[PDB]
Amino acid sequence: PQKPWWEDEWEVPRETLKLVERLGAGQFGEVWMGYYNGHTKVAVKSLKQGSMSPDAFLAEANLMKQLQHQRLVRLYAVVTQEPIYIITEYMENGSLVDFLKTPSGIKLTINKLLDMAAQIAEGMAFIEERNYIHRDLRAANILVSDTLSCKIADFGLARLIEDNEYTAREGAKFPIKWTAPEAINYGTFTIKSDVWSFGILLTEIVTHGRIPYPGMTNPEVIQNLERGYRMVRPDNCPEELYQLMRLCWKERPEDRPTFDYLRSVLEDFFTAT
Ligand SMILES: COc1ccc(N(C(=O)Oc2c(C)cccc2C)c2ccnc(Nc3cc(OC)c(OCCCN4CCN(C)CC4)c(OC)c3)n2)c(OC)c1
Repeated sequence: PQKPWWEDEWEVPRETLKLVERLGAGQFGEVWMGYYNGHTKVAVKSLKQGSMSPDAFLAEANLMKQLQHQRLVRLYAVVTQEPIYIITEYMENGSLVDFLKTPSGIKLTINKLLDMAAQIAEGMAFIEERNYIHRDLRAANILVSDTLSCKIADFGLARLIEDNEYTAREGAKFPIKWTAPEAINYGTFTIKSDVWSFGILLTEIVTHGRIPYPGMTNPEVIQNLERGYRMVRPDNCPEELYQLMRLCWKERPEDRPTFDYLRSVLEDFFTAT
């Protein structure tokens, strides 16, 4: 189990926090931009009581206590006496999917998009090496800093893997366009499932946040994939990159490359441009 709150180094008195601006509001709670001890800017997630189990809520906080890296949004603190809060490192420019649509994002050069792509792969390489999987890898869950660097966020579905794979529930449902076939079909996820999602994420980067598989419904996406087709070349997408995306979408999970490999290639692509 976890150390008791009176011993957990992560526990902080609720008095230390002040919620300032609401970033998101959902069925299970809200997320706010706030301040820790006045001067430190942070993000605070609050649990809407009754919406879900506190155990269920704090589970991702506990995983984040275990998974730490410069490229992953860092757990800052936790308040475990109701109401419950999960506090994290703050990212000024929000989600990558949103940032890419702003005046600043629209002007990003392909070189910078490749840089960011490599930054993301760098973080996944760490997750990969530590025997974890994300399962929710998408531009929506990549946050951007004030210095235009990227970090992986939302470890809600993230899981420590005991021996290569994790099996989800038969009732658990996932985003069709972002999830690997084997995961949608048998609920089985592996780091290779994340590699597939990364491919999809790449299309999000080069299209400045467009929804993958343009003009296609989910039934259509699934049917086309089974025929051997893959997403159509996005407008204005370097061919080298399109081909890297294809590696991420190979039929056999084992045939897809590692995240470290993806990182190296993207870094070469970046240094070139
Ligand atoms: C669902 O919203 C989300 C809200 C917050 C977070 N989140 C986080 O880590 O949440 C979290 C915590 C704290 C603990 C456990 C698990 C999770 C997910 C988080 C953590 C650190 N920085 C930021 N900055 C941010 C600044 C910003 O702005 C400064 C912004 O934009 C908000 C406004 C965007 N909207 C876009 C559409 N329209 C223009 C209205 C504004 C952002 O939006 C993405 C984000 N967000 C999400 O991370 C996935 C999604």
